[PDB]
Amino acid sequence: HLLSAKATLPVYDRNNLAPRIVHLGFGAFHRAHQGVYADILATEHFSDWGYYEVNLIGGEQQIADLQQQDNLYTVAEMSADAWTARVVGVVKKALHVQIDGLETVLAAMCEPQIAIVSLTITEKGYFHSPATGQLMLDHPMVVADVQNPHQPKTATGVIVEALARRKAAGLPAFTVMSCDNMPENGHVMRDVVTSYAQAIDVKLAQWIEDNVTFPSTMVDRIVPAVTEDTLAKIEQLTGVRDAAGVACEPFRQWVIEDNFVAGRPEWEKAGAELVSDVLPYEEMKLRMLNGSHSFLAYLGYLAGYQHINDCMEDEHYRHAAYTLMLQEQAPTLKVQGVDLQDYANRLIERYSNPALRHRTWQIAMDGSQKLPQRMLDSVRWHLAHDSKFDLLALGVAGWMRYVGGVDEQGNPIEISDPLLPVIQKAVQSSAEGTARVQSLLAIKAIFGDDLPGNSLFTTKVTEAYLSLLAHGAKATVAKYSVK
Ligand SMILES: NC(=O)C1=CN([C@@H]2O[C@H](COP(=O)(O)OP(=O)(O)OC[C@H]3O[C@@H](n4cnc5c(N)ncnc54)[C@H](O)[C@@H]3O)[C@@H](O)[C@H]2O)C=CC1
Ligand SMILES: O=C(O)[C@@H](O)[C@@H](O)[C@H](O)[C@H](O)CO
Repeated sequence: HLLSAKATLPVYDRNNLAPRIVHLGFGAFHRAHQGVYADILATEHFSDWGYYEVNLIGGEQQIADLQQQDNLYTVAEMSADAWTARVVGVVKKALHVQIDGLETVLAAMCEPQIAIVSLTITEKGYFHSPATGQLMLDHPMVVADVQNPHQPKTATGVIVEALARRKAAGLPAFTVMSCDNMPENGHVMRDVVTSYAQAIDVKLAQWIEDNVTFPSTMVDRIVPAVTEDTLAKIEQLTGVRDAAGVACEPFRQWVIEDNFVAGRPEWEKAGAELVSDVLPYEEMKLRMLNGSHSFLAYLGYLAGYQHINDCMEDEHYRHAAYTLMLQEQAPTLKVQGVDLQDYANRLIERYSNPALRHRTWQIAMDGSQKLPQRMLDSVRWHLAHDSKFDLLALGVAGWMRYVGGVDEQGNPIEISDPLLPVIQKAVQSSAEGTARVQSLLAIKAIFGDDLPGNSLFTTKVTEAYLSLLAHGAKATVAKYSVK
C-alpha cells in the first residue's frame, strides 16, 4: 500500500542494497534521521549501503509493522511553510530478539559484510553512570550478561558477543557508532564495551581495542513520539496509513568523526559533516538545544504547557530559553566558525514549529540521564569562571520540583526515569523545601561529587526552588527572564 503514497518513493533497486550496517534501537529518531541519510545516498549517489534494523529491548511493534509492508516506512517533514513525505527503502531486514530470536540477530551481526553497528538505544541503554560515563558493573542487567555472555540481553553484551564470534571466524571487526545524545558518545561506547569485555575475556578486550573504532557523532532533528494524531496526519498528507510512519521537522544535522575500520557510506554527500573532532558541536547542540529543551520541559509542564510550541507562546518562556541559550550556554562553548546568536534564533524558530506537537512530558523523560550534559557541565564552566548561571539553576530546580511527583494543581506526575527508585527514595525521605534540594543533590550518579559539595550551586538552586514553591513555575520563569 505504501507505494501508492503521495510521497517520494524508492526508485533505486532495493535488492541491490547490501545489508552493511546493523542498527540497534529502531525508534522514531533513527527512522527520520540516519535512515533518511542512507535513503538519499541510495537514491542520488549510487550507495549500496542498506540496514539490518534490530530491537533488543522494547520496540516490538515497529519491527512487526515493517515485516508486513516489505520493510518500507514513511517519514513526513512538517513545518509552518511546507510538508514533504518520503517512503524510505534502505531496510533489508527488521529483527526483534523476541520474534526472530537472539541467535538470528547474532548471526546477522556476524555476516562478513557488516561494517558498522550503530545505536540509538537512549542514554539509559548503555547502563553507565550519567555523572562518570562509566559502565555500572553492579547493575543487574550488566551482571546478568557477564554471567551469561553468550546469551546477552544488553546492547553492549550483544555487540561484544558478535565481535567474539567474528574474531573466532577470522572476520574483520566492525566500527561501533553511537548516535545517542551524550557528549563524546563514542568514548562512552568505547568505555562500556571495554569495561564489559575485560569483565568476561581479556584477550577479546585487547582484540577489540586493536580492531574496533568508536567514532563520536552529533545528531539533530526534532522527532516527537508518534501518536494516533500523528498517524492520522501522515495519512491525510500521503493518502496512506502507515503504522511505522514518523513525523519530524525539516531541519537535520549529523556531525560524524571520520574514523571507521571497514568503510562507511558517503554520508557527507547527503549533508553529513565528516570531520576530525565532533566534541565542540556535541557540546553546542546538547547545551543550547537540549539544555533549553529540558529547561522548557520541566518548567513548561509545571506551568501546564503540554507542548514546546505551547511554551513558545509565552513570551517569558521564549525570552528565558533564548537568554539561557545565548547568555549561559553559548559562553561555555569552544566551537569556532558559528554565529551562536543566529543559532539561538534558529532554535527558537524550530521550537515554535506549529506543525509538531512535542510533549514537555516526553522531553522530561530520563532527566537523570540528561541533566549532566545538558545543564550541569555548563554550571561547572560558570563556577570555574566566576560567572552567573541563574537560568541553569532554575532549570535544575525545575527538574527537582517535577520529580517530587505532584503537579501544581495537586495531581500526580508520572515520572519516567531509570533512576526512579533512587529519586523516589530521595523525595520520600526529605521534607519539602530546602531539605528536598539537599536530598536530590545527594544523588551522585546525576550530580557527581563536586556539585553536592558546592555551596554556591546549592544556594542558587535552593533559591530557584523556593521560588517555584512560593510562586509556581510560570511566574518564576517570568521573574528569572528579566533577572
Ligand atoms: N528528537 C528525537 O527524538 C531525538 C533523539 N535522539 C536520540 O535517539 C534516541 C532515541 O530516540 P527516539 O527514537 O525518539 O526514541 P524511541 O522511544 O522512538 O526509540 C527508542 C529506541 O531505543 C530502544 N531502547 C530503549 N531502551 C533500551 C535498552 N535498555 N537497550 C536497548 N535498546 C533500548 C527501543 O527499543 C527503541 O528502539 C534518543 O534517546 C536520543 O539519544 C537524538 C536526536 C533527536
Ligand atoms: O530529550 C528529548 O527528548 C529532546 O530534548 C531531544 O530528543 C531533542 O528533540 C533532540 O535531541 C533534538 O535533536
